[PDB]
Amino acid sequence: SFPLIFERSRKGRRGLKLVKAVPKAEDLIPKEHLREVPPRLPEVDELTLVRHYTGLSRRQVGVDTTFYPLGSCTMKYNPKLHEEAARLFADLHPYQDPRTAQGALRLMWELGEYLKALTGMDAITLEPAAGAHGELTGILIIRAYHEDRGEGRTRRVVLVPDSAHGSNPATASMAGYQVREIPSGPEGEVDLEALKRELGPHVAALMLTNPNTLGLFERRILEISRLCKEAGVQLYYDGANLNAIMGWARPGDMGFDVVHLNLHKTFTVPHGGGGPGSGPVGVKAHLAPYLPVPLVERGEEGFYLDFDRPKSIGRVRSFYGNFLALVRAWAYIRTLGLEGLKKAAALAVLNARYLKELLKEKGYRVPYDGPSMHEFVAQPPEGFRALDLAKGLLELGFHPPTVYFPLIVKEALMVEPTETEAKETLEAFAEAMGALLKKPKEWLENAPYSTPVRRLDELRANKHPKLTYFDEG
Amino acid sequence: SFPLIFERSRKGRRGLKLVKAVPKAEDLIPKEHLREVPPRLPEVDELTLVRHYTGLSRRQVGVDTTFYPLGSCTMKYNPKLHEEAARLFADLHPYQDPRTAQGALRLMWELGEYLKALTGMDAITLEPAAGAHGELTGILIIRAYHEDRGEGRTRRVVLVPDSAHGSNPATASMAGYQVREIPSGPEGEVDLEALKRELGPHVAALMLTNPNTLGLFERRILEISRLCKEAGVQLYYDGANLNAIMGWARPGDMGFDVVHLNLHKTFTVPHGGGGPGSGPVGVKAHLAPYLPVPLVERGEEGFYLDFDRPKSIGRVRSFYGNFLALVRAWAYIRTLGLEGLKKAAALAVLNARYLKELLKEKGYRVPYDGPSMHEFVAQPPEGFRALDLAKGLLELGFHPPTVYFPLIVKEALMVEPTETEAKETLEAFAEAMGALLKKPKEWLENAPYSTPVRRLDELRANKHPKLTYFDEG
Amino acid sequence: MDYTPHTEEEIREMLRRVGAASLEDLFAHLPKEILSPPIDLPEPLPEWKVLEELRRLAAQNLPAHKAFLGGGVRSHHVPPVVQALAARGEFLTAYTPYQPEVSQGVLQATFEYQTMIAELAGLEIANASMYDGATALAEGVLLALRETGRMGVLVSQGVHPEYRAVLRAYLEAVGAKLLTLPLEGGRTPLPEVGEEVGAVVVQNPNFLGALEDLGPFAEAAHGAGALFVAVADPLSLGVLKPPGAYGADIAVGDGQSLGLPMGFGGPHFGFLATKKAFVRQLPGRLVSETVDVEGRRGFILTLQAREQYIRRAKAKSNITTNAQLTALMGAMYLAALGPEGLREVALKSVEMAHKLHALLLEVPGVRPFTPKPFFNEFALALPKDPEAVRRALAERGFHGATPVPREYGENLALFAATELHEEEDLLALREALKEVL
Amino acid sequence: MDYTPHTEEEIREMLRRVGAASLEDLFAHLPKEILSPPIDLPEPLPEWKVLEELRRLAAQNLPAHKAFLGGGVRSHHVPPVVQALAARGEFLTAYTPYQPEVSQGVLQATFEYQTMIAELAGLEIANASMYDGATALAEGVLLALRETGRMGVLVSQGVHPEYRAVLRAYLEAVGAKLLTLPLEGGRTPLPEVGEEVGAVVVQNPNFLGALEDLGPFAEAAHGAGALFVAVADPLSLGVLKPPGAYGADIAVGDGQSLGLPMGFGGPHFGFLATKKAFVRQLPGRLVSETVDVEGRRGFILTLQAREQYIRRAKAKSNITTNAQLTALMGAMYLAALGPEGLREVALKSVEMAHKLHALLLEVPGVRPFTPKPFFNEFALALPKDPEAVRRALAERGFHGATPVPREYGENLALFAATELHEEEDLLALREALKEVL
Ligand SMILES: *Cc1c(COP(=O)(O)O)cnc(C)c1O
Ligand SMILES: *Cc1c(COP(=O)(O)O)cnc(C)c1O
Repeated sequence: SFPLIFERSRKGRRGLKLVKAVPKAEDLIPKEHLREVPPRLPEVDELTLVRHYTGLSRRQVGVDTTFYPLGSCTMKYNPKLHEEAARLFADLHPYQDPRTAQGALRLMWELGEYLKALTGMDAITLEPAAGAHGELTGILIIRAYHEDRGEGRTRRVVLVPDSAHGSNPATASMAGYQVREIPSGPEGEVDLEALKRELGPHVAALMLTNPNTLGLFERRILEISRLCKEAGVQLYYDGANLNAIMGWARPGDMGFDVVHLNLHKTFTVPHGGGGPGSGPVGVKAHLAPYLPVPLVERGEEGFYLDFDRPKSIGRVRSFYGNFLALVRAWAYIRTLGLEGLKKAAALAVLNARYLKELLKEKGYRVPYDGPSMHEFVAQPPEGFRALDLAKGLLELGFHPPTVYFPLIVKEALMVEPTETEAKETLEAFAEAMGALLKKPKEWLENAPYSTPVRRLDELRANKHPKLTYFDEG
Repeated sequence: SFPLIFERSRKGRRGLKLVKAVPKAEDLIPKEHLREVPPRLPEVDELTLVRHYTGLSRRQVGVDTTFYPLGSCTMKYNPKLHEEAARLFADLHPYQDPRTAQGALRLMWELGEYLKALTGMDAITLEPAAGAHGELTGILIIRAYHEDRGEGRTRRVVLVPDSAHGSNPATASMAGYQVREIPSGPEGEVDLEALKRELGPHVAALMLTNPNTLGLFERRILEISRLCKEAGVQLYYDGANLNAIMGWARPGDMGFDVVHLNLHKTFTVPHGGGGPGSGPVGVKAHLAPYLPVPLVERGEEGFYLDFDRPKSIGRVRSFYGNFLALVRAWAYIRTLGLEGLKKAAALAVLNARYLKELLKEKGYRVPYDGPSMHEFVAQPPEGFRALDLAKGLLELGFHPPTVYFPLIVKEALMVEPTETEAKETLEAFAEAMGALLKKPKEWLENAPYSTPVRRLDELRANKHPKLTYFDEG
Repeated sequence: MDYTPHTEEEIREMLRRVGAASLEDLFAHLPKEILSPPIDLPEPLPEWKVLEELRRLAAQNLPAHKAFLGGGVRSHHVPPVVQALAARGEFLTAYTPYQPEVSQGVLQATFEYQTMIAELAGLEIANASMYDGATALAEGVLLALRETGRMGVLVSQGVHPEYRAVLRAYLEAVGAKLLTLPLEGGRTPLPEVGEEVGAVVVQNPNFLGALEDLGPFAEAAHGAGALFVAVADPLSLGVLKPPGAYGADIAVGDGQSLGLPMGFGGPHFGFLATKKAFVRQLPGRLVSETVDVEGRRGFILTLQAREQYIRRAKAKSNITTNAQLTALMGAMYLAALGPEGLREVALKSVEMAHKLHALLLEVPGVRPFTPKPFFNEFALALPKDPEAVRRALAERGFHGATPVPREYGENLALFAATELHEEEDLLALREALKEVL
Repeated sequence: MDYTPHTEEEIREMLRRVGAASLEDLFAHLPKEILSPPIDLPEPLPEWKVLEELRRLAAQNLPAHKAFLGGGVRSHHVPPVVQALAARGEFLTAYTPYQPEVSQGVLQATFEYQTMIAELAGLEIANASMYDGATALAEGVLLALRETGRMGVLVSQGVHPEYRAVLRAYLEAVGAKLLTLPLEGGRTPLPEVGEEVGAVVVQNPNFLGALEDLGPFAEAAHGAGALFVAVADPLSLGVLKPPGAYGADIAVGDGQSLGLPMGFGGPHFGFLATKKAFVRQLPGRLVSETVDVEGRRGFILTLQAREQYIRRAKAKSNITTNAQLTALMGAMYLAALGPEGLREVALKSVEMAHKLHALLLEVPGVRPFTPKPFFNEFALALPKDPEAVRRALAERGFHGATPVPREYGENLALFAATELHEEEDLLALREALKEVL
């Protein structure tokens, strides 16, 4: 059991006291503008605050405490070094004179250069706040491109594979595009025939991850690029799976026109329980003019924010991007270097293939198992549902991988161990996976048991939702 | 179960890599001086290190997570603000040019003045590393004082109350003195009659806490001082219980000649699982010439470390004191000021006196219950063992108070809530103490049950001690 | 240097087990033409060196602590207690809470955050967070348009220009239409709302720091069947009547003012509060209280049909990763201060801003612009170009004079003050400004 | 400001419950003459203002990061990963682990610390920590005198002068006798040890940085029935043969060199290692592995008859609070680097020290003093007063030239180099020194 911060409150109790002499409200603000009924915020002392949040953290797990083999999430170690790096730039105002923020602007420029070098892009924006935001940015960029070509009314469809992340099609709608889903081949890769059947002057772009969500590299990516090019279709790169090929291959060299990256995935920016993140967007020269403003450019006087771009799609969020996250990513790249990143990608892939071998040995199945990259998708043997096994792992002290995604594999177990996890950890995980298969159905269907809370009434939460402590409305 | 860091090790595995180009030992150190067999230190990667210690912290409790009513420990809230305060002075070298460390020296001088203000002392050293270290420092000062007056051969005994903390008599020994314990009276205060029978030219000093370890103020302290002074006996103040009276009364005005303070108790310096701490020692002018060196003084140049003290007892530890702990205490005092410290002392006393009433209503006895100050000593009703109630508390999610101390009370429950604990917390604790008296004998004796580990085998640890992972020798 | 644990012997065994001849062999199936790309990156550096380089970059900047710059971000006190708690490894490194049984820490914290935001806005519900204030506004408006089924939008020019720019991008993408209502005398005049308008947007305090009377705007909107979206700084809600009390349907804003480090613009978080009756159109994650099999209170993500995993193309938004950690920092700030604590901080920044305005009125050639009453920010007409003034101020070691775009008027500059400013700081800034002018 | 949670209504109720009329009435039983003392303290300040003042104080100092100062404390890299782990509230705010069931985190961490220190020292056991190196030495010598039942001590002048001063203070207190062995050519000549000697003390590397040949010292001590006590910097033990390897009975030292912030002298921690055979005389806390009621592995404080609570007047030492947290930081560092990582750090520091030694020797008038072989510190004979040189160097932005007391010789100054020093740093120092001289 654990109390809510609101239950810990006590009428009139004070916490932080940041003001010595409090002014009278009516001497500063006209009455009709003053709040009459105070907001019902907690009223607790600092000790209570500390115990509350420290207590909550103890009812929580993270990479720092547990192996998180979440496919499509790259739950790699988040170096403490980076938190120290970030605090070094905490006191900077986005509107302060740029001549006094050259250190910050330089870091942004350099990061942009490193990311372009790793993706093979010609220009880049570090502004988008997350991968999905990068998606919207790139799709709007592609849209501005077509409209600038007089094909604005004909290019109305966006193609995405059946194994795409939900954000892809959701983005098309946000961009005002219609979306068509192309089926994957028998090997889990793009079905060229189905693709050539969908390609036409009505297609604005094709969104792909490479490796794809099955952890497989699209071996015919160059052909796919060729087909898209002749049809005038822009090839969008969902860079969520970049961890698998960092330093070994670049999307730009594959023919991709626009790409987005997830610093909070591939580049160690902490997941923070959902966010925040950073979704830089790189593009080939022909799409550069449509990039959102501002861009960080290097001039002879120094670094500066460039707003002079007539064909820009405009702004996608305030200021210039999640700078502190950018600091983290810069530190990561400057620590590892090219050789460090390559070794990271190789070991991320090695851990994935190794763990795949261990699970198949335990009885797990892999419907699409060509050479696995940074991740793979397994299925439990017939009779077991991913859901229950996930709950069983929770009971055993492990965290389950991603489940029920991609959508093209029933009882999908999307496993991504990343490169920072050790061999013995992969083996311990595989052992737990194997042991759960020897557990009676009922034990599995009622797990977890020892966790701070057991399975929750999801029906109630959806039928009679209580969204706040005061549940108003 | 939780693995030892040594069990997490893997041969050849690396963690931090702080050296780019590693030189060859042979080129810098002669072979005969080179270590042949590497120390068996753990070999773990950084993610493993993080999971190890994060995991260990989760198998631990502290003021940040739990109410710690430890008598004689003052487990008050340690403001996070202070950790940021200390970080600001991390990169200072004790031997750097003092002209470049005026900020650190000013802080030291100021804290010394504040502590002298609160204690009524004339000169002070911030050098001692902890309360007990301060005790030795103070007793050595008293010895230097007597020797300087030519009574070093005759002044050979140190008097301490039967309720004194073990460090007191232990200190007398480290200082070459004999120790004689004096019995307390029927109300738990000093027995003036037994004191007079002990006072004489053979007595070097009398060591007392005030309030005493029963949490009772020594109402006849002025007469005690008169008697000591009359016999030439120096009055030493064990300041561990200063939290009870800071801002309200000063040991200097009570007649004490020397005092030591515990910054890690009274002034919020974190307990750190045992240490480190800080034990400043203040003295009246007549004893000032024997203070250890160096002392922080302010000259016309600026602040400086003064080593010119011909009668100094010398040095009791390296450098000048636990500076970072001093920074924290300075921050504390500058935040609260006199009114804040007085309020703190009053509410620490109110919390103790209030909680005492709650406990007595649950059936707990208080053998010496005059007006309670910052703590009180209770004993369970007949038939119950403090030890068992303590373990029972653990099972209930609480932490027990200090047990089996002071030594003059059987099954002693030495409770000190401090001022930072809330009314409702005191009441929940009392409710738990009450509920435990209703639990069956077998339940209490076999508690705890849900903690990471249940009662440990102390006999085994003492009969067959395993002091290291390697258990060599 | 790197973070992989693998020893050479472990790599050999693993390669052998997966049938790979070497690490490079793991990539042998990729088209030969894309292998061995010419990537140029600086040589790896040990952690202490990486830190040295960071400090060198930081040493190049002039810290903005106690800056008088405004425009949506201000130098407020960042409480160490809040940062200490948010630095706990469990909060910092956890992923989105999809396995509730082991994520109650984050789940409950988010539920508490939702409650505090709702209360602050005077509304009923709020999502788990948006990227920032600007995107929150865009999502809030799109929500209003889906709810009313209309495509027209009226937005006061008093709304931060960057917010309006982001709003336009999201709007035109979906084919909606936006009309801007120019400010008059620093405030926005009550517009006539047509039945084609689905949302009316106004910010309070507005971009120039002016307090706006939201009441009539909400009525005007409702009179036409349109929803009223209010953009409001969260800290100001500690003392100003919240949009909820004015009849607002949706409230959005950026959380930087809730003790968050400025971080040169990011990251921070955005909040979106509305009526429970509009929950169906609400984008982002939402936490609900529930119970487990044994009857224990629990929290869990709910109504996920509004999100991308389940709804994909028809999801209310494509938002996946949000701004959870920073949103939690905001919640911790609100909890640490409480209702009266927040009110004091807000009032104090207003007091100092007003004192600064009074002092600045004595500077030769300086004229007031933002009309009274204003909050903790205000704009002045300067006798020299604002960008030129900010630069000169910087040369003297002061951060002030946030240039206001000409669409609002000529030579305008914003000035702000917070609870960490004292009289002596205001005087020092004024002398610096007099020297510059 | 303050941290008490009490509201006025709660105070009122509590006072009624304890029968007090007011807060001051709680002290009414105290003698009237000591009440209302005249205490002068500055007025209270909010946390942001307290921080502002701290900032102002720190701004007055010239940071010592990358300093070339030596003498027991050096500027080594403080790994953020260690500081992040040691910042966890559970480690930071716990008290001595007397209730083991809920203190297994600190208990096990301490057991691991004891293990790492013993290993590093080449010995069998170690206590939970001493205050610092100096007092660890004092306690270590006293252990040897108690164990041997003798009162004589021989200490090399090569032992840090402050360590010897502290040793003398502790020794004379119990009536022990101390004889100092003067350094010859920078090293300690082998002494003749009488049967009245219970302890022979030598430091390696010594105060001047010279490596000492410990073997014969141990043998000379054992031949007379005395015990050999070695003072050794922990980091050096990563590459140098440990005192335990030479036959040392006791090893002590300061843990600052294990990634701990210099903090202007404290706090750090001291370690005390010895033979399991001498455990009965060991002062301080000692953790032992054991098992719980069901057979689960656990850790607990043991052999407490050596401590003050149980033994009081006859305790081995009066030590209570120790240096647990910083000792744990030391353990974390040792764990983070491992045997090879620690060896590399030690080697790099030696390499840079030697590189620096050669460079400074090129400055006209500069002559060597510490003979080869030396470690990561060395003393030079300068043409100018060391204190004067230290100041001139500081005025130029460099921290170096630690003045060496005349008991060692005239115009001597110590220099040190660490793993965070690069060629460019050494050259910059030489150029500055060239200027001052
Ligand atoms: C994580 C993910 C995204 C979305 O990125 P966010 O940063 O979460 O918005 C998109 N596509 C794939 C394949 C992903 O795994
Ligand atoms: C805590 C305590 C001490 C010793 O202080 P340390 O800082 O632990 O050395 C001495 N006397 C009393 C009464 C104490 O409570």
